[PDB]
Amino acid sequence: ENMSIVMNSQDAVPFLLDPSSHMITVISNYYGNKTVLLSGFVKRLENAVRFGSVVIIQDGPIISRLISREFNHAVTVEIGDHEVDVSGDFKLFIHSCDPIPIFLRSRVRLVHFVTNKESIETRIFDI
Amino acid sequence: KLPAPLLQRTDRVVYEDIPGILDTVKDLWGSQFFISGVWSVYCTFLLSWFHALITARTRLVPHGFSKKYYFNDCDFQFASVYLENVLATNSTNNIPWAQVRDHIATIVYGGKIDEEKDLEVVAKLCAHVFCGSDNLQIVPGVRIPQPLLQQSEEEERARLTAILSNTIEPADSLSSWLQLPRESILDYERLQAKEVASSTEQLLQE
Amino acid sequence: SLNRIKKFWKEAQYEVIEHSSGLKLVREWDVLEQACKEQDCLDLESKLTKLSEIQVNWVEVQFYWLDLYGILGENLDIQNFLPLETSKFKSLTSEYKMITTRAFQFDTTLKLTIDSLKMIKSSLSTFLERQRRQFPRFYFLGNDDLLKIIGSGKHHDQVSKFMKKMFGSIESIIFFEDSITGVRSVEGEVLNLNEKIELKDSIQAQEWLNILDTEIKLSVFTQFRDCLGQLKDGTDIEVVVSKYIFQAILLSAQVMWTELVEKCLQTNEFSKYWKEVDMKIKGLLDKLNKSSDNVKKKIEALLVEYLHFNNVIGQLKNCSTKEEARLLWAKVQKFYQKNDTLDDLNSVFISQSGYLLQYKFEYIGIPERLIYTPLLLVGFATLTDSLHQKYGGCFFGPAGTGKTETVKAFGQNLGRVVVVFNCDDSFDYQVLSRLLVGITQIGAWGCFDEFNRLDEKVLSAVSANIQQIQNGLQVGKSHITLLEEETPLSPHTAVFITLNPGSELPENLKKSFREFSMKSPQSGTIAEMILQIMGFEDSKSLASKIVHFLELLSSKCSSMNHYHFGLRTLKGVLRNCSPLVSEFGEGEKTVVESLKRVILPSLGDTDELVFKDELSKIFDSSKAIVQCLKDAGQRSGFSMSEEFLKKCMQFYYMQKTQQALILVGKAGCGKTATWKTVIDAMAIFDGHANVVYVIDTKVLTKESLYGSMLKATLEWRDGLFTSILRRVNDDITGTFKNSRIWVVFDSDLDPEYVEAMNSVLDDNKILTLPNGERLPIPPNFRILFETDNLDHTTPATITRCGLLWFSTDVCSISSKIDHLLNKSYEALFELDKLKDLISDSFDMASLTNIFTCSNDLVHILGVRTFNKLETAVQLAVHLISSYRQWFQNLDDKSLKDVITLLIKRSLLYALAGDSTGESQRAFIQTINTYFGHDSQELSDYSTIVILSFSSFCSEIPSVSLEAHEVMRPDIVIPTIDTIKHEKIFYDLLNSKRGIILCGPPGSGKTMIMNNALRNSSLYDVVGINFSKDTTTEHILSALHRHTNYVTGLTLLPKSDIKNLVLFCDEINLPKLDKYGSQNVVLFLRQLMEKQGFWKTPENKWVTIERIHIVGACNPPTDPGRIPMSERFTRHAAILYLGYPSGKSLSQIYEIYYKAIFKLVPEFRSYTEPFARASVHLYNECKARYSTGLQSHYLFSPRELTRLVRGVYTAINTGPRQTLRSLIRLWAYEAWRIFADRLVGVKEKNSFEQLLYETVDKYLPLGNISSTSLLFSGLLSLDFKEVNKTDLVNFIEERFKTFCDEELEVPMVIHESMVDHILRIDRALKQVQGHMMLIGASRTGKTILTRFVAWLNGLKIVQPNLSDFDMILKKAISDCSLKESRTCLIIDESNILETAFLERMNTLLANADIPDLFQGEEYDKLLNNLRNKTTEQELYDWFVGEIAKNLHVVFTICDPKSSAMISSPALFNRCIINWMGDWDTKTMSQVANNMVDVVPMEFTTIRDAVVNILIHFDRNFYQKMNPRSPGYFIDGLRALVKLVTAKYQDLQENQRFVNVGLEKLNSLTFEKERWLNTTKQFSKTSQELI
Ligand SMILES: Nc1ncnc2c1ncn2[C@@H]1O[C@H](COP(=O)(O)OP(=O)(O)OP(=O)(O)O)[C@@H](O)[C@H]1O
Ligand SMILES: Nc1ncnc2c1ncn2[C@@H]1O[C@H](COP(=O)(O)OP(=O)(O)O)[C@@H](O)[C@H]1O
Ligand SMILES: Nc1ncnc2c1ncn2[C@@H]1O[C@H](COP(=O)(O)OP(=O)(O)O)[C@@H](O)[C@H]1O
Ligand SMILES: Nc1ncnc2c1ncn2[C@@H]1O[C@H](COP(=O)(O)OP(=O)(O)O)[C@@H](O)[C@H]1O
Repeated sequence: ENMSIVMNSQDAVPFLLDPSSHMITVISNYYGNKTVLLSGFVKRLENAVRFGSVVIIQDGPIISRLISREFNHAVTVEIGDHEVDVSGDFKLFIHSCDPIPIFLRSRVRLVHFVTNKESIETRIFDI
Repeated sequence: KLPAPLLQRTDRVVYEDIPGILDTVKDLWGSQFFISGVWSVYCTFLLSWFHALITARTRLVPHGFSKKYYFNDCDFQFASVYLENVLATNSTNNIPWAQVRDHIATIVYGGKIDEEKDLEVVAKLCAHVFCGSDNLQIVPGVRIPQPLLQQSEEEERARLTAILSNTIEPADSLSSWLQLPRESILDYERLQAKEVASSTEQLLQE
Repeated sequence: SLNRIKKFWKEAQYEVIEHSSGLKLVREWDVLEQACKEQDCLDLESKLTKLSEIQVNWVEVQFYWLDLYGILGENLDIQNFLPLETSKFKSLTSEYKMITTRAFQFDTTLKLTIDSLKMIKSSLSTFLERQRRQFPRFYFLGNDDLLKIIGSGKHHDQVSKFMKKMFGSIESIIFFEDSITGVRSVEGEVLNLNEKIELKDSIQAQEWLNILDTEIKLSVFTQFRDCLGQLKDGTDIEVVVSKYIFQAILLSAQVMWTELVEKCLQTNEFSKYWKEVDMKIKGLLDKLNKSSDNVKKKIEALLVEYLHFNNVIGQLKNCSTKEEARLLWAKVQKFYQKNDTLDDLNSVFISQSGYLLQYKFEYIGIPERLIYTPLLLVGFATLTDSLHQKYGGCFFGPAGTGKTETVKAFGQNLGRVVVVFNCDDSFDYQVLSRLLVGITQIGAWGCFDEFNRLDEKVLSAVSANIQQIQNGLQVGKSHITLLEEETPLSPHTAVFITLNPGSELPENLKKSFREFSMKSPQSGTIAEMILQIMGFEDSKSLASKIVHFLELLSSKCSSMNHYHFGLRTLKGVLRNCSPLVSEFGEGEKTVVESLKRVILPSLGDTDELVFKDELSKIFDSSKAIVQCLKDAGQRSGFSMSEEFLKKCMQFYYMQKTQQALILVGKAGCGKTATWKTVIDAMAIFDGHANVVYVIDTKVLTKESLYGSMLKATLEWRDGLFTSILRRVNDDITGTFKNSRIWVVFDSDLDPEYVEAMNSVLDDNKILTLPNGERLPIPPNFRILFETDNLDHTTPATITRCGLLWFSTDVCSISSKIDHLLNKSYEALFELDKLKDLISDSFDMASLTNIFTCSNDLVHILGVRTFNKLETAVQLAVHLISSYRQWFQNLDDKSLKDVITLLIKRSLLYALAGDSTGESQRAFIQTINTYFGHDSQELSDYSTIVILSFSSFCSEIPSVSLEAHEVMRPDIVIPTIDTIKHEKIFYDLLNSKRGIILCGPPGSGKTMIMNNALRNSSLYDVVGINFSKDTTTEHILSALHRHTNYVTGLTLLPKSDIKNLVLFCDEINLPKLDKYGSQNVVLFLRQLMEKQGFWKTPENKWVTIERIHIVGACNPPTDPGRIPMSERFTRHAAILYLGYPSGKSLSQIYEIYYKAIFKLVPEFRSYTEPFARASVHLYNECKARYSTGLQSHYLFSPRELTRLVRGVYTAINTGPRQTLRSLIRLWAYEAWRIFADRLVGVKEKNSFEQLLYETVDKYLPLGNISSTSLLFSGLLSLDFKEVNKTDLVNFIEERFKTFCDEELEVPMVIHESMVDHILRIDRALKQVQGHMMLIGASRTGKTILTRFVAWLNGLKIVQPNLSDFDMILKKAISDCSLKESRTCLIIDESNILETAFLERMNTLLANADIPDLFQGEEYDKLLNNLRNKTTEQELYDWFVGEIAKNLHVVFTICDPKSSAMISSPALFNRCIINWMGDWDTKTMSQVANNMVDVVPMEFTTIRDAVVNILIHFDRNFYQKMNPRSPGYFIDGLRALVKLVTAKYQDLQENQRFVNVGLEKLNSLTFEKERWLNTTKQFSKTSQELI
């Protein structure tokens, strides 16, 4: 259901709270050549926007227009300090490993990846 | 502190070697190889027994000592070299007991000790082991006779090994052999059980 | 990108800033790095890589060219030392010249240049390595010292000053007629070799220095052999003391003692040798009585040795048996000498506990011999035991218990120079590894002082290196492979470690070392032998008494941080005894006076009494300097006190010997006074002229203190400390050879500053500098530290410095009053009688009671009674000077009444300006009771005018000023309290005293300041608003715009008639540093106290003559405020600007209401009731609301000013109003300004009903509730209540226009967001309007702001510091040249630095910002505003247009800006809007008008699903901070989208099923399946919802 919520988010961006770094690996395995990682960087994000490449950023403020779909149609995206043309297939992902600002939290589709006593109870019942 | 990811993908094992006094002496003698005369071998024997006694007394944290110390083979090696140097140039056989006693107590086996009463009880153990009389009762049960003028290394080694092999380790050796009253170790195990029971009571509250 | 990169690459050049011709240099590296870092793309990448290669070549070539100029331009002997090396560096110079030429006039050629540079660097590194292979003692020093040594070969110098370094204990060399005959030790001992070292011109440094140390080994051996032979010939030691050098006599005497003691130990004989030793000791003491300095030091070292021999023999004669005799003899060090060994320098070995080691015959100088205690012998024994088996000794114990100097004493007694690595964080890997490799090469043993203080990686690296060295030592390997080199290893070397736990030795070093404990150094025998060698007839009893006294001092007294009573204090006392020995003789008197001179200055008060009582218990028991001190004090007016006299004599006797003295006491206790008067008396007495210097520490930086290498040019800069040190050390003018110099740091001690000051403080009198500048410290260079507390004083400095403690203030009140009066008299037929009258005015019988009944009151910014009398007497003298004109022609009763009134007012305003007004009243009746009713009694409103009694109510102007002035914030209304504040402020400013304004925010501190000084033609004001991070360049930039230098040496106002005054706001606001201090406030104290400071790039004393300092700050009790130390506030006074009374508010606002009724005079008779209404509502709000309920519950007249401003702008922008309509509009504005931050709607309705009661009490009327009020100007030409239906119709038309034009955002319309957009439109249409937005995320606040911005036609922008200022400049340029009313938005995510908050605070405390408009910006702005049309008029128009043409709205989530909300200047204008969380009605209506887009009703149910959603939301948040509505909104959006998709899919599926059924219409099964599907479809559809 974590991956279902991830794939069923076409409006709000999903969150990858994965200190185990498994979600990023399975996402990159599914995607392939359309995966680019970050952590200059504004220029490479604008280049990825213009090319039409899915971007994943680690360690989650100037991506407000892209995260809010504040696009200008004449379809151009005003990102950073210069407008970037939209290919239409651009997608963005957010990854973090620390189990967060309120504005980001109320906007990103947050999910939890934590095993606890409830998890071990579910595991022993399943086995 | 060990790194976190190495200790989780492994089988963590904890050991405890037997703390009996006799096995320490036998291990020291097996590690030993003797090569100079017979009195040096006899003094090395006495020193190995002293090291075994102090290693046994080390584990008694609040009663045998005042702080957990860590003796090893190197301290015994330096004491052995000191003994062979003293009985290698003082060939008159008029044994300088005060020299070896003070140098072992205050320098070799007192190097890592800061407290005063610890050094006093180390000096007491030195006086007990190295009293230098006509007879030695290292424990109230067994005697280590002094060598004579008509032996070489092999016969003295055989005789002292026979003195090892006759006596079995007694059950209450942790008080009679170390020259400690029974109530002291009784209070020590009382505090041990008190800590264990208090910990189990604290874990039982959840 | 490409065009800019190509343009800047073709524009690349060099800056002509280098010295002589050299290399053309370049600066601003980092900007170039930031700028620089298919076929066209790969060509650009290759060009970028080539450019980076050239860039690395550039930085390497200049970093190496600095040393190239250092070693080649100034000298050619370095490059001419060796033939092939000479050819290599001549080729180097040719390459350097040609690359300079081609740099003046390619990239691969310069890559070949860096290839040549790396191979010549390898060549010179190998050349240095080979030079150090010839002589590994050169490998001690760095490369530059090697180059200097090899350059000064034929020069034959500068090795005599590294002579301290490469051989340890030798100062300088001596050489006659180009031939060395010996060397001079660090002590200063002359030496003579076996033969003179003949020299030739073709000499290398390494060969003749190898000759030097080999022949000094042979020479010490020769003198030892000759001394041994002469002593074997029966010569008495007393005659041969002066013949041979210290090493020779030490070795020969100790070998002879060994031989004699073993001879007498072979029998049972000890008496004769002990008598001989006693006779030798007595004869040596007698020769010490009449010796010279070299003879004295040699004799005391030999007395240390012979006292040890005496102790050993006395111990041995107590040995009743022979076995304990061998026990005792075999434990001490035994010095044997071989006989048949043909090797000269291997003929002596040292026997210790059955082991032996080899002496190495190196000179040791004459250091202070470690006195021989038994624990020292045990440490020697265990170190011998460790060393005998190729191991290394490890020492551990408490701090300062005698480890490192014990290892150094081992090196001394074995005749080796030990290199000590004084462990600190500044150490790095390469130099310590180099010194370790040198220790391996030359075999010199090395200690490690406090090894545990290293960082983790460096400690691990040096542990690995030491482990390799030890492993090579045990196995006998002569070639250890470390530092990538197979270095030689002598078997005589060793490594030593000392540390202090409480960590221990690391396990890698622990497996190969041996530990030892030395916890208690035997102080009794040390003191006994020191007292014996000093010549005292009673050593044992005196030493025991000293030990008892030290332990009783350490036990009984309170353990202060700076206290120390261990061993170093004892040795310091014994060393300090000798100058007192020379006068008082030898006895108890000398040592008790030394104790009274050493430990007494460090004591406190109760500790002082305890020390005195113990001195009386244990021990039993020159006026020319006293007369000189009294004369100096009487000349300077400092009337002496018994405590003051004791302290001054104490400081003089302490500075008689010790160079470094630290004065400690609470601020304002007379430290500066006592050293000033002591040094003046010292200059009178001894005759030496005195020069003093005062420097503030924290305001200056370490770069401005010393200097550093420049970032780009690598040029050394001289700081202030380097400047003063170079001045006092050059002594070119000849002043500093007989003039006393005093560098005094008038600042608190800083650990990171005293870390650098330790290089000043250390005994070798040399300083560590980055540029390699060595500077000596002459004996007149006395350093003084005067501080206020010892919270951060390191214990390493509490003993090693000299400490003076000022526990109590050394001055009485009466003496301070007399001194202040005399100084005020001298600051100026009538002056004599005026001085007599002022002297008899201070009737101290009532003043004492005044002080006792005045110190009890609560002092805001609390200052004691010792620092307000300065302000009191100075104000009294200044007022008397002002009224001095008409006092010679009046009766005595009027004179005494006037002077009594003046001193009463002075005391009232100097002792009650730090408490409330009722405290001032109670103080005034207390004063009138104390002084009696005979004289004139000062009243609260009393004033003396031209010459009799008057009142403040006589001169008050009842001005009926205009109406529009209330928009201008600078206009002042007058009242009695305002005039009183202005009068006392004017008097304080004229009296040359500091002013500090305090009180609750809202009283108008800046406002009253600008009132008093805008009307003042005698002064000027520059105002600066402080920030969390404040720098000294703020104040300098502020003053430079209105002041000018002159000689600079003097800073003066630009005008010659107006004394300029610097104003500052929120002094408490700047934060402390990492060590609890603030620099700007100490800078202000430096300006306001000493009238001077130091320029940071020039180090010049900028004397101040016509500048006063004023300051307005919030009290430290409020949040965001940090208290100041009493040192700054002691120079100034306090004026508590409290809250004015409600009657004063009523008067002020009834003039305001007359002014606001000027526009519509039909209701001109109702000014008073509205003023009473506003006063009553504000007073009830204060008595009801408190800041405990919420952070932003601060109330002030700022609310009322905003109230009357809103009412005035409503009346200007509104039609004719009736009484009821005006009541309703005023209630609307009152609800807007007050009921927008309250707890809830219940508070709003409570305010509403209080408003009802007050209005019906004053204006005798239906519902005027919150939602019943709706005032706008969208549907009307002027502000009036418009209909909600047409309002929402108009905004709906604008909404659909915006969605068809620019952005069709998924927005909704409801009365709550109608209220929000109405409120924000009211704020945006008002001049200088701002808000906060207390709302959750995804609440549409920014969207509504953009909607209203489009509705108002506002231009839209989407917001580091430089880029922010550039955007501001572009925006204000567009505003000036186009009247662009552009809206600007800031979020909490938009702000990351506090500087933006600070500049908001500055521009909103003002209406503009002064320091961002200066220079070219100001000139261009004035030119452009003249194009649009005096500097003052143009700037006033600029302020007006930026007030009417700026709007910023801030969004916050958590109600780090809490102090910003609580900041009075931020709170002054912006109206705080609490958006809050959505209520149940709001969520229900937004859900109900989003559901209608998608038809869902096919099985009401909308209310049901919305109720379930909101109830689950509230249950989730209550069973899981404003509740975030983002979950609700994106849940409903996702539900709507899923419903649409699923309905379309189900419609398609049902159409397909119907088509299949029609086609089908064996068939029975299909019909049954179709019927079952049709029957279950409805249930499955309800289940699908
Ligand atoms: N003998 C004296 N009689 C009367 N007043 C004295 C006497 N000696 C000193 N004072 C007063 O003591 C004051 C001490 O000034 P100051 O505040 O500089 O002292 P401090 O202890 O050096 O403190 P700081 O350096 O922190 O300011 C002097 O201004 C002077 O008025
Ligand atoms: N013969 C001696 N025996 C014991 N202490 C001595 C002797 N001579 C001098 N001292 C003093 O003992 C102190 C020991 O300090 P030390 O251990 O060197 O400090 P640290 O551990 O910081 O290096 C020295 O300051 C020295 O003045
Ligand atoms: N007696 C008064 N006369 C005129 N204006 C006043 C009076 N009292 C208060 N005010 C108004 O209230 C405000 C007080 O703010 P103030 O205390 O100066 O804030 P800050 O201390 O942050 O500068 C001033 O702007 C002033 O206009
Ligand atoms: N009251 C509201 N009505 C309709 N949509 C809203 C509302 N509040 C937020 N939204 C939706 O949320 C999105 C982002 O809102 P946002 O600007 O982050 O809110 P805020 O201004 O409170 O930060 C917008 O695209 C808007 O469609």
